[PDB]
Amino acid sequence: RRAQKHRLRELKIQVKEFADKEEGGDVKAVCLTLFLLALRARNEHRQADELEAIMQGRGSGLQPAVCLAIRVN
DNA sequence: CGGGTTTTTGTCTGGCTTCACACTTGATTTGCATCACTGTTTAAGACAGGCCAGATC
Repeated sequence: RRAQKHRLRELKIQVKEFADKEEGGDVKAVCLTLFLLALRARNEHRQADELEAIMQGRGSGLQPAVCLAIRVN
């Protein structure tokens, strides 16, 4: 952890200054879409969409009507 | 060869943070057992008498 901190502090300062100046310090959504598109580049739409969900926040499970629909159909 | 340059760690004392967590008590959920009910014979194959029928002395 400390290892990768050292390894990447240069990119850290780079991206933080550039994103803070560009969009007004909203590094959250900037880096969000950054990693989204970067991971989609290698055709990981599965992981990209589940990460879109995890950040969006929604429906980890199902509600009883849907489970009933499944075991009936 | 043993000595020296990387990655990797310890490391600072502050203020920050999210969140587990104390301590009841009943209203829920969830796990795991029970429960009552269903199918409605043979089919090949070995051995033994027993009866009869045809052979034989």
